[PDB]
Amino acid sequence: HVKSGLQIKKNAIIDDYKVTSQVLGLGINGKVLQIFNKRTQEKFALKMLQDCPKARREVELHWRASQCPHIVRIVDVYENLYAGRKCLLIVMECLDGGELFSRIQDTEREASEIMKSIGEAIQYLHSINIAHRDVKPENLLYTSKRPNAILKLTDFGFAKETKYDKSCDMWSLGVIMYILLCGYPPFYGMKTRIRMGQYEFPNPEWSEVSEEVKMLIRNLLKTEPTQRMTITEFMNHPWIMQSTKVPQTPLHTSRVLKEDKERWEDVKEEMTSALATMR
Ligand SMILES: C=NC(=O)c1cc2ccc(-c3cc(Nc4ccnc(N)n4)ccc3O)cc2s1
Repeated sequence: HVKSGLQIKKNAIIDDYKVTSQVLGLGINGKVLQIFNKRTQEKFALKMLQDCPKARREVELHWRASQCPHIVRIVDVYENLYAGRKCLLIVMECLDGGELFSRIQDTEREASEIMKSIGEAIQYLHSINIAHRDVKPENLLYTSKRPNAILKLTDFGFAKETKYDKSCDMWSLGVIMYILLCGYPPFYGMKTRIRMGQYEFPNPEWSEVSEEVKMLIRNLLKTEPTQRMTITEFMNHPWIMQSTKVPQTPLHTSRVLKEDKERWEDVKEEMTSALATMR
């Protein structure tokens, strides 16, 4: 029950990790990086922030959430002086496995087992009154390249300690589900179609998909936030709850995600701004 509180180290991060000026210079510009622990040799991830209230918020929330088996663990946080400018250097577990959809790009039950995982990340956050507000393809990473890797939620730049915010996380869940089951997002102006909730479940991709499953997506994508299901109701849905009573039925996802790649950069982009719009 009792876990340690957050301790910001003030020694030069380069005492503890191999990091170079080149791999530091790319950091101040948002990118997260490959670093190595000197004592153990293990691989970790570095993310660099300029110290400021926003950065302190992120670190704080992320530390609080690290506990979850389904959220990237903060391992250390440093407060250093970089080129005469205060910085927060965040050290994280390394996620070799790449982004959720990049994997698939290589089964209904597999789709469900994934959503249950993203589901736990959200339940944990919501239990401790945090809303993530940027749950999307590139914040879902697999620990390693093994078939059995754990999928983890990352990036708390927009997380917010509290509901409208929470329902934003549920909407993402709907969108990630839709794509998982077919390989393309819903709402196929864009802004208008989202406002209007204008999506469908096209054959062929959706012909042998349970009405129960569609109803589920339908609840998550509700245009009126107070109408969406909550994480608890999501997590108690049969499709999610018993992820091993769900039919091994094949999905067009992997093929579609392969042919229709090149659009992938555009859907990552649309979803990022949809999210930006609901914040
Ligand atoms: C495939 N070549 C490699 O050898 C790897 C390079 C990287 C680079 C980064 C990460 C990694 C990335 C993130 N990403 C972000 C981005 C933004 N915010 C947050 N909190 N995390 C979070 C945790 C991570 O381990 C894993 C690897 S594996």
